[PDB]
Amino acid sequence: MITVNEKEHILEQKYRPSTIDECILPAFDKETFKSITSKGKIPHIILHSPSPGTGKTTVAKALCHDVNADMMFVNGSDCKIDFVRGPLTNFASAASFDGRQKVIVIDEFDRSGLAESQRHLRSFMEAYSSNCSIIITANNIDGIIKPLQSRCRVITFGQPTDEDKIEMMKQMIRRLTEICKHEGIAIADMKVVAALVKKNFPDFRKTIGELDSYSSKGVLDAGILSLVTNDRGAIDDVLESLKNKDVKQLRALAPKYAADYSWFVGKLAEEIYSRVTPQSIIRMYEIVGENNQYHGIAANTELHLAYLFIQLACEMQWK
Amino acid sequence: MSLFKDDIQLNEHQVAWYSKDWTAVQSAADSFKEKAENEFFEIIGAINNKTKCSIAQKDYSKFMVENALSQFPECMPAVYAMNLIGSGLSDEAHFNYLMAAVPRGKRYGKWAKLVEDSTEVLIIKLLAKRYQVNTNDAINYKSILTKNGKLPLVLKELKGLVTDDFLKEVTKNVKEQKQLKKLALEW
Amino acid sequence: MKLSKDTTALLKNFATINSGIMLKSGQFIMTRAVNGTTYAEANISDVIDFDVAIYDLNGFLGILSLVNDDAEISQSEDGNIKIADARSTIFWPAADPSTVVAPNKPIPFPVASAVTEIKAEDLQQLLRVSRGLQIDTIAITVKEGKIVINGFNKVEDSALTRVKYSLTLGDYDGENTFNFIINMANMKMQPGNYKLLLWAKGKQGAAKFEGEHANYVVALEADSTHDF
Amino acid sequence: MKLSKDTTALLKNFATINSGIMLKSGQFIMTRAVNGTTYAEANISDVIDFDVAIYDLNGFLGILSLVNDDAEISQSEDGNIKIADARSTIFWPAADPSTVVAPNKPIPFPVASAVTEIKAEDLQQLLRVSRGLQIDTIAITVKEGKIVINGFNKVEDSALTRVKYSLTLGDYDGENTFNFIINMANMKMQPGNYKLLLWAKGKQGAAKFEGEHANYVVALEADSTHDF
Amino acid sequence: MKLSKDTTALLKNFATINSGIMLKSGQFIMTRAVNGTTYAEANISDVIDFDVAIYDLNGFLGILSLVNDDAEISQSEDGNIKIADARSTIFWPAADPSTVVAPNKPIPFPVASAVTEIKAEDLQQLLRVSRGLQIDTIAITVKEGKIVINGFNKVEDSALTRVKYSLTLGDYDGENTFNFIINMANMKMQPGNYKLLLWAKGKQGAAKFEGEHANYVVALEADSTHDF
DNA sequence: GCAGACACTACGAGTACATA
DNA sequence: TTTTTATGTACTCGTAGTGTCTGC
Ligand SMILES: [Mg+2]
Repeated sequence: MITVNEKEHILEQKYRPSTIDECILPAFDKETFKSITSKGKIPHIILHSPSPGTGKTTVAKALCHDVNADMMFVNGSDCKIDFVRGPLTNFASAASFDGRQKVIVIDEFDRSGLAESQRHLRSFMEAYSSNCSIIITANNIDGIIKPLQSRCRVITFGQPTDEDKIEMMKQMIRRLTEICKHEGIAIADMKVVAALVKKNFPDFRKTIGELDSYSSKGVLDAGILSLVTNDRGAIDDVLESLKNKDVKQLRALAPKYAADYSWFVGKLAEEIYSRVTPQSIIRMYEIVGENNQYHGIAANTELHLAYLFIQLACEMQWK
Repeated sequence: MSLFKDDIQLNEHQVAWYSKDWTAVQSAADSFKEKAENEFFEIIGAINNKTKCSIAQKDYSKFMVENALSQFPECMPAVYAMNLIGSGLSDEAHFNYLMAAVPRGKRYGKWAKLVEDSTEVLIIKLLAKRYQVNTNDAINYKSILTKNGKLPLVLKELKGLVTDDFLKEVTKNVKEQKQLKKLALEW
Repeated sequence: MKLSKDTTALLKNFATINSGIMLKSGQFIMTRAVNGTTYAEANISDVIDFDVAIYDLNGFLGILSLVNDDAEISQSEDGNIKIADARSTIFWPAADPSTVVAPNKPIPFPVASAVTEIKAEDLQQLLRVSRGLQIDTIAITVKEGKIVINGFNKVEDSALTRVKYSLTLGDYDGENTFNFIINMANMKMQPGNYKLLLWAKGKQGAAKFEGEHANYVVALEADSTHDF
Repeated sequence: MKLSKDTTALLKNFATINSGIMLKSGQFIMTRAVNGTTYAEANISDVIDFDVAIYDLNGFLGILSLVNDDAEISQSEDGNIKIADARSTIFWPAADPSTVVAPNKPIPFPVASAVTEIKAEDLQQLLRVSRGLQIDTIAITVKEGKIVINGFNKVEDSALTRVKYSLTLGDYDGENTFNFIINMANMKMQPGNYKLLLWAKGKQGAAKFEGEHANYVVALEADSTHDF
Repeated sequence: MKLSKDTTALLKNFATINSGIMLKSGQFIMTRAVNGTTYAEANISDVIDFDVAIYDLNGFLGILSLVNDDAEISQSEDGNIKIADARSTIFWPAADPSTVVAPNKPIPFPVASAVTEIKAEDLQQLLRVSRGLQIDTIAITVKEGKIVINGFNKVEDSALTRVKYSLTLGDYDGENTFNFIINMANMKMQPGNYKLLLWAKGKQGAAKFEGEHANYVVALEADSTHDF
């Protein structure tokens, strides 16, 4: 009951749901999409979520497939003002003899430069609402002008409730098992798939991409589990050194982050901010800013970073 | 008008689009715009009220936030703390520090500076442009001319410097249409 | 349905009134402006054998000129328009009926309040002088004995009292006066000899021009005095 | 080495394929698009007597248009291209041969799978219909035993199923079925009569337009189908 | 004053050299660039009856464009200026003479060190070639007994060694070898036949293009060598 | 033929970013 | 409730201006 595009070869594009029942939507979202398909007519919808891979384009194409709509797929960045005046009006004004509903799927239409192009679309809907319906998939909802959100039914993806999170994680684990049994990949440890789903949630496309990346040899053993669950590049070693006041560990690690100073500092501040007392928050931000301001003045950047580690480990009081 | 007394009562948008009147379509589509949402004043106020907020999807400007908060001395020790060391911090961390540090207060008002004029800023800008002196020396020149009494003669001399695109330098609001007549004939 | 060159020219003129047209079976093509400020009608040599609404008339006529004049126009099995040439078949889309503003019935013109005539040379001269002098509005009035047509400029003359052009059509015999004002962005005449009928009942009016090929009805502005 | 009007028109056409051309000595010029979606050669009358690579062919042809048709083109002592006129001498820069994406050898087209012929009038009207009906895709296929070019608009019809144009090329006596899709943005042929050879093998495919002077190999679209 | 078409075009050209211009009483008008790298003068047929300084010659000519040519321009009772033409009477401010930068003295060009002529078609070819080849400097020099303009691209050729254009102006018949480098941004002349007079002495020098309408005196670049 | 249609270019509005 | 830095740079889009080619 899985949908396979034999033409595609990217794993995250090969197994793309062709219907709403196949998706991993939350209970409320799946119920409302099923209701929309059962009603037979798609209203103006805006499927939006800052997290990529939640299912917006999949849901748009699946709706236009379920209701047998006369879908016209548009790259949103190509929906400039001439596109609204040109192909879009030609599409909406043409006659649908088959009775198929005309639906215009404007995928990834959150570009700001297309502000004017959206106004016309908002005017466009006021003149061709009966002829055609508009589905706008977007990531940054602030990029779609407010009148378009007022006219359209906005549906936010990628913020499921805790029960919905559990259910969709279970569904995604099941779907990844089906994908593995369909791709000729033997699953040695069943916890590896759960780890893949949990780490990359709610990005399902990244989940399938990581499944393809880690299934190089066709076996997902405890080594794959160690690779997935253990995130290289994190500051867990530095964080545990700071909490332990580990002088030797901080001294050894200081040259490891010497080259990538700015990003490491930003990540370090972002991570520590949530794990310290408010007064410790003020103090830590003060030290981080003061050290980062003298980044281009101090001679030894490695010793500079060691100084940063010393100060952070010293003046901090974990909650 | 409308020779046909039945019609179907098309709205503005249907008439504009169905007629392919792209001037009327542009006019009807311009009727949305809605330049609004005052993103800035709901950060500073939030900082003044320690209310939970997130700016990950928003646009944060450290200069405007610091200048706005500097109007209130109670928060300024924090601002100065970010005035020296916050240059390297990210916008997110800058906002986070200002959130954690700035004490709560019922503080509101208007920015402390010269309260515009559009009759005095233009004189200062014009004197600075004509005499090739800075804004401070332009203020000095205007203060001297007002006391001396030669200001109207100078304005009659350099009223020609006022032009179409010069007024936009003075201000961004749509009031320069009056300014063209303000010095239309100083005499 | 082979459309002659004269019919294509007439439809090209109609495309200046309305972008699209709902041409129905028979020898009658009507079209109207979407605001109803103007209307046309015409009887053509060719006979239309199928009902179809065209979203883009100018483009369709361009495609028609892009093939031979013998090209056979019909309706394809999918509902669109099929233009068959020696080897090339062109499939022009058929519009949704709701997206073209066309009149359901020809407007039944009542007994005309006045009847005059206008010559092709005078019509061309009027258009030429309007283009030259930026005359965006014309009007008809009765002086002491005759009927005259003049031009105004609503851009600069809000009262419509300064005359930039004038012309006399003929001698009018009667007892009622009128000053009928026509916006010049309505003169889609396709210049020729036109019998000019005018009707008005109250705070409303219409000016029909009957030609050898097509008739054009033009609405009059609200600020017109009927004096009937 | 003068460049005649025909050679200059040919090189102007080549400049729409590749921004610059590595033209070598002889009477033969070939070019390939930077992305390799359209290759072209031509056996031209004006003999070229020096290897030179032009990084900006359109600018070079514009400079040639500035001076008369009698301008003598040669290789300057510096190394550039010296266009000599009655009173003016222009030194167009010569590019490094490796900065101009050009073929190393003229690609040898295989034995054609299906051979047909498109006349100058048919190609011209196909291009004009493409401008009119806004079709950006064609598909050369078999219909009722005849090879037809179907013009689809890919923007509104992604699946290439609503035929907007259909031009019959000639009889097809073979027993294979194919649908070779060609982007109309890849049809950079100058007007003329073209013998249309089409070759396909699995995922490989091309369409050669053999002209009287210039031959244009065009890459088929990824969703082409055949059974060769 | 009345400003004919020719004088209006001349003033539009002068507006590129300087933003404004003091029109002094008489039939002679002149202007210079703000920095003083170029100067222009003309003997126009129209007669100016009052001194006036325009801070925005572009705006003044834009106002004059939409109004009829025969419009009368005079000074207002309150010190501004007024342009009156039948239906229109538009007032334009007159700035202080000391506000706008003008030479305040017609520069007397000394006896030329070398006199040649450049034809209108030759000058136009030089300008279009300069656009096409990205030529930004020219150098009027003596080559093999003729006087030639060599166009170099100073950006890619700091020392002006790689010649990109070469236009022969005519036989020299002198005894002094020079190389007068003129920036192409200083050449603001309108198309026409020009007598080119190059004067030099020590480290000072200039090049005067004397046309049938206006004379443009441009300044040579820094590294212009000569022996006058 | 030449008005009309198409292509190239410059400018303004808007956005985003870095820096002080 | 609560006004909006200055400078420099890069990109995109929409439109108006200009130049050139041309088809019933
Ligand atoms: Mg998407």
